[PDB]
Amino acid sequence: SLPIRLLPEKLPPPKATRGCRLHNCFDYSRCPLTSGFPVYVYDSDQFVFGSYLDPLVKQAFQATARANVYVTENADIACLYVILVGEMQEPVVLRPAELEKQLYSLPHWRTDGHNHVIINLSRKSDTQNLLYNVSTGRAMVAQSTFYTVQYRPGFDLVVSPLVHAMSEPNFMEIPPQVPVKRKYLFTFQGEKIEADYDDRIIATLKAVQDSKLDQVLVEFTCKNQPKPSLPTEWALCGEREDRLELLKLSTFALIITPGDPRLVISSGCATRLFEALEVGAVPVVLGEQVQLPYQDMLQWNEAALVVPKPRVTEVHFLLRSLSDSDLLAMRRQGRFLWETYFSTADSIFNTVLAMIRTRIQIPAAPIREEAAAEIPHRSGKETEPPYASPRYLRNFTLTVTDFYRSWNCAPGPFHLFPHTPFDPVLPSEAKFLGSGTGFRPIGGGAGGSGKEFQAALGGNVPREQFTVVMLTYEREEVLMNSLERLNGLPYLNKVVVVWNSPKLPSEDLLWPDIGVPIMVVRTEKNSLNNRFLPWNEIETEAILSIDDDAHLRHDEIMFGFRVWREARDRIVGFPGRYHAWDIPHQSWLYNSNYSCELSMVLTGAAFFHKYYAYLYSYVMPQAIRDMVDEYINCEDIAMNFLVSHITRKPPIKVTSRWTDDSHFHERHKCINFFVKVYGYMPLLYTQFRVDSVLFKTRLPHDKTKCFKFI
Amino acid sequence: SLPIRLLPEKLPPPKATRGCRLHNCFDYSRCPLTSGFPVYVYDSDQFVFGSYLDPLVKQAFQATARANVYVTENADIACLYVILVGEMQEPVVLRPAELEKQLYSLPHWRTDGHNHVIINLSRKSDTQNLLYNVSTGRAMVAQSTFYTVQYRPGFDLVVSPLVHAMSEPNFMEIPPQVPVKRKYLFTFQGEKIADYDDRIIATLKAVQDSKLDQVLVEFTCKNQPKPSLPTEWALCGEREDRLELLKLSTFALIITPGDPRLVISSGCATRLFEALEVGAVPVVLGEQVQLPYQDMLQWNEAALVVPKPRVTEVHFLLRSLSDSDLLAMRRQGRFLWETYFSTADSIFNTVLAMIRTRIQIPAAPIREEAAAEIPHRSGKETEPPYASPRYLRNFTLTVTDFYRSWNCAPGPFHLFPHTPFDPVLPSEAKFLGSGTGFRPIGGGAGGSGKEFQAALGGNVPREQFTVVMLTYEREEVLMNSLERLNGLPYLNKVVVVWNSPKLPSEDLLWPDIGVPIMVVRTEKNSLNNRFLPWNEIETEAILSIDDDAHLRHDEIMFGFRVWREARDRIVGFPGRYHAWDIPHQSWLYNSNYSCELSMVLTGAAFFHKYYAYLYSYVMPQAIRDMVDEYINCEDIAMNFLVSHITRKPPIKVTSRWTFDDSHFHERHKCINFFVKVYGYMPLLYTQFRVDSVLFKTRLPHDKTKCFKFI
Ligand SMILES: *[C@@H]1O[C@H](CO)[C@@H](O[C@@H]2O[C@H](CO)[C@@H](O[C@@H]3O[C@H](CO[C@H]4O[C@H](CO)[C@@H](O)[C@H](O)[C@@H]4O)[C@@H](O)[C@H](O[C@H]4O[C@H](CO)[C@@H](O)[C@H](O)[C@@H]4O)[C@@H]3O)[C@H](O)[C@H]2NC(C)=O)[C@H](O)[C@H]1NC(C)=O
Ligand SMILES: *[C@@H]1O[C@H](CO)[C@@H](O[C@@H]2O[C@H](CO)[C@@H](O[C@@H]3O[C@H](CO[C@H]4O[C@H](CO)[C@@H](O)[C@H](O)[C@@H]4O)[C@@H](O)[C@H](O[C@H]4O[C@H](CO)[C@@H](O)[C@H](O)[C@@H]4O)[C@@H]3O)[C@H](O)[C@H]2NC(C)=O)[C@H](O)[C@H]1NC(C)=O
Ligand SMILES: *[C@@H]1O[C@H](CO)[C@@H](O[C@@H]2O[C@H](CO)[C@@H](O)[C@H](O)[C@H]2NC(C)=O)[C@H](O)[C@H]1NC(C)=O
Ligand SMILES: *[C@@H]1O[C@H](CO)[C@@H](O[C@@H]2O[C@H](CO)[C@@H](O)[C@H](O)[C@H]2NC(C)=O)[C@H](O)[C@H]1NC(C)=O
Ligand SMILES: O=c1ccn([C@@H]2O[C@H](COP(=O)(O)OP(=O)(O)O)[C@@H](O)[C@H]2O)c(=O)[nH]1
Ligand SMILES: O=c1ccn([C@@H]2O[C@H](COP(=O)(O)OP(=O)(O)O)[C@@H](O)[C@H]2O)c(=O)[nH]1
Ligand SMILES: [Mn+2]
Ligand SMILES: [Mn+2]
Repeated sequence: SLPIRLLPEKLPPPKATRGCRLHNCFDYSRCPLTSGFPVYVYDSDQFVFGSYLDPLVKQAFQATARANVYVTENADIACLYVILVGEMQEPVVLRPAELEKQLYSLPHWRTDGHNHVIINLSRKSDTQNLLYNVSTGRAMVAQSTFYTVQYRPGFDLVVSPLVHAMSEPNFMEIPPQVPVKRKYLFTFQGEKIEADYDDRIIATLKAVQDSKLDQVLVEFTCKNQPKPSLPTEWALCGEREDRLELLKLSTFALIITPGDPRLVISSGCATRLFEALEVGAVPVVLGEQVQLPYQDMLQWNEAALVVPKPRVTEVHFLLRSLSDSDLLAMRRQGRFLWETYFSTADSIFNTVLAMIRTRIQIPAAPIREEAAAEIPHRSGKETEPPYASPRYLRNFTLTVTDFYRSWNCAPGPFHLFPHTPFDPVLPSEAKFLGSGTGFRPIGGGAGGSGKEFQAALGGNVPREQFTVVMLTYEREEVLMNSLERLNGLPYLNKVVVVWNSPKLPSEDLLWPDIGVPIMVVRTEKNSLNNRFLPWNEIETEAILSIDDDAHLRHDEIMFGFRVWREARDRIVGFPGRYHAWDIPHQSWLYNSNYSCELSMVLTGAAFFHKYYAYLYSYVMPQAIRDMVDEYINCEDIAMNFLVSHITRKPPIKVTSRWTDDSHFHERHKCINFFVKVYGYMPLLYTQFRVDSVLFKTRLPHDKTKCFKFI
Repeated sequence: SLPIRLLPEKLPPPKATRGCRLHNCFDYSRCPLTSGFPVYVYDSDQFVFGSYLDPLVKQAFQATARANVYVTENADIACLYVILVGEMQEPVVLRPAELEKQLYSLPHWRTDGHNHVIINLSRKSDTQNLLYNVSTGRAMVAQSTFYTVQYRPGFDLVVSPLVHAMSEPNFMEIPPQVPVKRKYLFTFQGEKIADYDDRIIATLKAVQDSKLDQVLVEFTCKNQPKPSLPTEWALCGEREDRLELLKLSTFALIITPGDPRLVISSGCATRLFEALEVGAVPVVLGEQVQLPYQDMLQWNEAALVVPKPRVTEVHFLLRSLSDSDLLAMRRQGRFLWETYFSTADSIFNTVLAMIRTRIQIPAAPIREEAAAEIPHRSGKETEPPYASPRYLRNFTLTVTDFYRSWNCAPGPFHLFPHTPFDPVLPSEAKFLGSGTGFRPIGGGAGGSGKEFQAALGGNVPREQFTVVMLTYEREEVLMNSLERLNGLPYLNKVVVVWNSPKLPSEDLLWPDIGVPIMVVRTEKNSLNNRFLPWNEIETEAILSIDDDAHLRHDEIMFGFRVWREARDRIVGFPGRYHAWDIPHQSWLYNSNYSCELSMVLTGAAFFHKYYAYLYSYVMPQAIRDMVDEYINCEDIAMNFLVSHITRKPPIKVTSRWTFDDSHFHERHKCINFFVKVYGYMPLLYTQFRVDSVLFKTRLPHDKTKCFKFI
């Protein structure tokens, strides 16, 4: 039933509007937990704001809003109303009290603005503060500049400046994250045009430069004129492009907050933060009174040092005491934050929406999937029928309860997945004490040797099946034979066959009958990235990805499946490979030699969770899929990069199995290009493989091996 | 150099005291980052407060403070000054403005109380607000009742009520965590003597009356309610009555006060305390509330916090949580309750650790076990022993890693020399400027068994291990197992824990194995002594080995290499498992040959020294008591500890299994007693073991196996 309705205003004083929070100014009755999060976006061209808006801000905002999955044209169902009011073109023509009157005139303002968010995105000006003397009713405000008297914490949003309006950033112009230490340990550029700690900061930082214990470069005036700025701020110097050239050479970048403690955040402070994260300079913010973009959801200490101004006398020691792996961890998290929430208009709009939505406990929209066109066909000639894995069992838990990881760990909070490899496991007594649906413990829980083992999946999670995904192209005869080797496979739910050839399968084809369905899917084009699309016909969590020419025995498939049920976030597989350091060229090589150390497992024969299919196809960078289609190669390398980036673990190699020239050199090019897209090498090494527990173990007579051969 | 000094008051208005924050009212010059965190505690028996204090509060606080590592009697070096002012015996004699004057009279108040924390711990009263009319200068306040006017976020502290004053809580009266669902879905008991309260009552009654679930909601008390603040839902009965119903509740409702200015109250904090205490997952109606320690704890992992207007959806929401998610919230509530709420020591440690953390100073180093070496005389790769570097992450573990520090076990109170959770460098960093200590196989080209034996490789810099070997009255076998160690690569030293009460014989010739052999004396004979953090252990890696174990050198080297890639786990040879006793609904120790394992016995395993500190000094005493009673089960206890911390099974290396009846049955009793201590069974199952990557693989002639036999 519907949430209780907020009672509206029947004008309100500034004490009242400063007192607004969700618990007294937001109408939850428009927003049932199960009605989605429909968002109404006002067309700013119908209101006075449109013609005063900065043109690039307006254009990038309208294009993002048009493409957004939550936006609805039906104001009657909307939970949230968005009005874009800035930033405005300078000099600001419109007077404050006029800006107020047009806000109170918006079509769905009702009496007070409840459930509206006012968006005001900075791009060229660091001195605008359009809403300062404006009464906003019960609306929330999203902008980059706030004084204390205007910031309502937990209700307003501090957001990032819009830099890449009507453009795309170039991930190739970002310096690599390694080497850790750059030319300068830290730098700062600014100018101030006049408790005052500012004078001890300057004296301490100058003394560090003059000591010549580290290479630093600190400058408290600009070569030319400084950009205008708010009072007591350290104004920016030069153009975006000048400042970046220096920050690209800095291990750390100083950000000295404004001298007036009432300036909670400013356009200028957030710009410096934006620019430092953009190129991997770890921010060092002096002044704990600041509110950084998105601070209610992001743990900023993981990407930035935030330090009271009185500890300036200890900054030099502190920056010298951080290890290389801690410092590189901070750089790697600043890249995640900057890409996900700062870098484009889409990033920013998705962050505003997702912040408001999470604060009111509504799950994200469900990530799309690949609607498949089945190619119907005709077939030729344990004890139960296929069962799908349950879906969407954690809507509230992944949104609210897992708040920290949702927002501070990749891939971020914007999508709802049908399932994930990070679901917590039950303690091992719960299956015997009331939570046993689907559990199949070996030997009823007493365990045993090979007899009992083969009679039950066991493990720490309920039983399930897996889906085979088999890519094929112009190989109609070998396909039918390998499809037949799957007859009798335990726990097989269905086979999905991805038909890449442009010529459909001949009408007169007698596919085998293997006891489970065989769906043949049509592909709008011929790509190796098509094996990782999240086909709606895949109804399990587990995928066994296999080439139409791969020869796995049934016992291998079953041992791999049980390993993966205990390593659900990993690529678990058979073909082990590794990346080799090209010593003279200081670069990477693909290496498939026999080896005692591995770092990739090829997806021509491996288990992985369908979660990574959604990521590979819709969240990972386009430049990587672009390159897979160019070389018709390397999709297995890209998927080991993705999974090892998300998990920071190597893959897992199962059993002792191990199985032209311009193709092989395409794989050195791929490894080195993928490293430029990510900023670093995510692959890691393992010095073991997994076998069954009693592999090659001598046993008494009343005991049996788990498998005959593996 | 010292931090910049805060400029003192030369009386201040209420607008000034309400704006105090660390950035304008704390004097960082008393608190350099590297001078520790010395705390001065005023003796409240010298000031007016002492005779009015509740005597049990006063006695429990003074006891904790006398035993606290940070506390000093030298007020000249102190960074923080602590004064206990409450709670006071009822009816409260002392008038407000008097309490103000004794505060300004404190010996080291100086002019304004800077760097003072005022502590006011509740126990018996739910109506006290001692400091409401009291000017506090620049001092922080730590207490359980705050109105909005008085609460300074980020500066004041919301703490737990002091329930077990001068007592210890009994962990065996805590109902077990499983089964997940208990008799009632939720319960509530209280009486009350925008206004959403009427719809809440109506809604919750309708849920009771629907008989879709078993619930018990009562909006008056059997007898007279405890006194409370206005608009509060007052507590009913005595602590022992409320807990008997909560013990049977899956969820406990907490309905926050009707006046939104009452940010938190003793009565709300008591309901939170009692719910967590017995495993009822709190459901808090009202987001305006500030829960204890909320600046540091992510409460959404332990409680559902829900706007009052969404009461109409609470029933739907409680039914939609999966079993594994509800259990994870119960297990997190227990961690929070025990670490920060349960005793006077918990509370006082938490107040100190909050303020210390907020000013970026690391925790006191955990103690180690000063070894008394027993000098002895000895009989008759190319480098000399190197110890592991220590304390490389003081700032990062305190500030950067804030979330895990506070919200994951073991909590934030100790600084360890090193941990198994240090982040790993991306694999190109060893070649591009961070290569100190790294020994990659084939210099980064890799290879086969030849190169693999020449270099540890891996993802971490090289290091060594220490053998710890327990012995008791087996003088002849000891010398012989010590001699098996001669020649072992990467061995730093051998620490021999001499558990026999009779010293070694003076005429003893110990072997000379090429490294030192330290023989340490034990004050008593305990199996716990193999897990004490002897200050002679100079490495991170420990190879725990009984005096009668035969490990070959290759086994040790492959085990060491697995651990270097699995640093948080027990990595070892002897696999065992816990088996469910189907008729008695309880656990059994089982050592049969098995295809599924859950334990690795520490009689032959690698683990990180970090877990010796935890086993000895943090893990509950009752577990070490039982190990001493039966002289048994130290290996089951350490498997419980490590699987509790990591929620992962151990790792079993190679095919080795090979190595009276009242001993075997003591092990059933340990497993089932430990489950009572923890509240749940932490062990988990694995259906694989590890072997080298080319174990039993058919290799060309230009390639060599990693090891000859494993
Ligand atoms: C099994 O393991 C072996 C041993 O590690 C691998 O052998 C290496 O293969 C790589 C790539 O094929 C070789 O590296 C390349 O060398 C080129 C010049 O090599 C000559 O010189 C060596 C000895 O000095 C001869 O043995 C060889 O026959 C050649 O005559 C460079 O031009 C290459 O650089 C290219 O790519 C990089 C990107 O990283 C660019 O910077 C360059 O401009 C260029 O475009 C590269 O360095 C290496 O020499 C081989 N080692 C040995 C000892 O022979 C096998 O490839 C591996 N097998 C499999 C299947 O993976
Ligand atoms: C290798 O694997 C086997 C098979 O799982 C293990 O055998 C089991 O051993 C356990 C414990 O030793 C046995 O469990 C106990 O059973 C007692 C009654 O058993 C009788 O009945 C069976 C058949 O019904 C006979 O075969 C047996 O010889 C006996 O005559 C119970 O009384 C025990 O309960 C005790 O502990 C619990 C705590 O959980 C308390 O609550 C009780 O009060 C009581 O004090 C217990 O349930 C089990 O019967 C054995 N199974 C079989 C088939 O023999 C081996 O132990 C294992 N070996 C190794 C080395 O691990
Ligand atoms: C969890 O979220 C999913 C996705 O938003 C919900 O699934 C939708 O449920 C409605 C109502 O049954 C259906 O009409 C849609 O077809 C479903 N969408 C999809 C993509 O499956 C699900 O109901 C939510 N679960 C809970 C417990 O709230
Ligand atoms: C990290 O913390 C440790 C533990 O407090 C510091 O170690 C102490 O340092 C002082 C001065 O160097 C010595 O006199 C003590 O003996 C040390 N204690 C121990 C237990 O070794 C260490 O200096 C800190 N490191 C940094 C970089 O701040
Ligand atoms: O243009 C192409 C070429 C290949 N494939 C598929 O890609 C996989 C890998 O190709 P192949 O087995 O020929 O490589 P190999 O593993 O033999 O080196 C197989 O499933 C092919 O059917 C494809 O979909 N399109
Ligand atoms: O009172 C005792 C009994 C045993 N042990 C040690 O405990 C370990 C394991 O004991 P034992 O080998 O006797 O058990 P087993 O492994 O042979 O069953 C050995 O290192 C013993 O020296 C000990 O320190 N004190
Ligand atoms: Mn193939
Ligand atoms: Mn032994």
